Amino acid sequence: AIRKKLVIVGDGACGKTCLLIVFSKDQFPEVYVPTVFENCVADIEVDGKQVELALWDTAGQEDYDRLRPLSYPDTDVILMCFSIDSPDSLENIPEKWTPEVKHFCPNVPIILVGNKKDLRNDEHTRRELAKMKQEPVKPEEGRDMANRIGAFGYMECSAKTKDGVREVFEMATRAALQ
Ligand SMILES: Nc1nc2c(ncn2[C@@H]2O[C@H](COP(=O)(O)OP(=O)(O)NP(=O)(O)O)[C@@H](O)[C@H]2O)c(=O)[nH]1
Ligand SMILES: [Mg+2]
Repeated sequence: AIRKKLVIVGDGACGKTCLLIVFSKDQFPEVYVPTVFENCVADIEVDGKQVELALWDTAGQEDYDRLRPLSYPDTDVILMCFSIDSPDSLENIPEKWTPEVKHFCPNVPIILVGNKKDLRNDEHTRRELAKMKQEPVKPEEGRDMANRIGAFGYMECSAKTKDGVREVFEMATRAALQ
């Protein structure tokens, strides 16, 4: 089987760890871990080809800025995440994550991922965002950002409902196979 390394990055609490676990274990996590720490290699088939996907979780907090580059060597595809309930995490795509990622992984394909799609129409989410004069990220905002950073594609998903999750990792696999 083809062996590809995947690294997921994005702001603290935007759903990275839950996405890896929903995809690799088909279950939304109960217990809390900052990063998936036990082995995390998932299988996927794309156009007849069997692909082995090593999932490298990272921490989004600035506390971990010193150590996160230790995960970047030999990366084949990057999942760059924001949360649809957080326009701030989108604005950190060009201001924080693309600079860091493209510095250590200069030509590694990027899939831009908007997590927590199930909160786009969530009442508490919109009330929280409205009090800051904000609304959830619209799909055209994610597309525009993806074009702007040169991502191979833009995908939306919800780890909670699993909607879009498999597609995210299929798209990432296609990018890495290039
Ligand atoms: N509604 C909703 N909540 C989600 C979804 N994915 C994750 N969450 C929730 O969002 C919170 C953060 O998720 P988590 O995966 O820990 O985020 P992270 O990006 O890995 N955080 P960190 O960088 O600190 O490790 C948790 O409370 C989790 O249950 C989703 O698709 N929908
Ligand atoms: Mg995490």
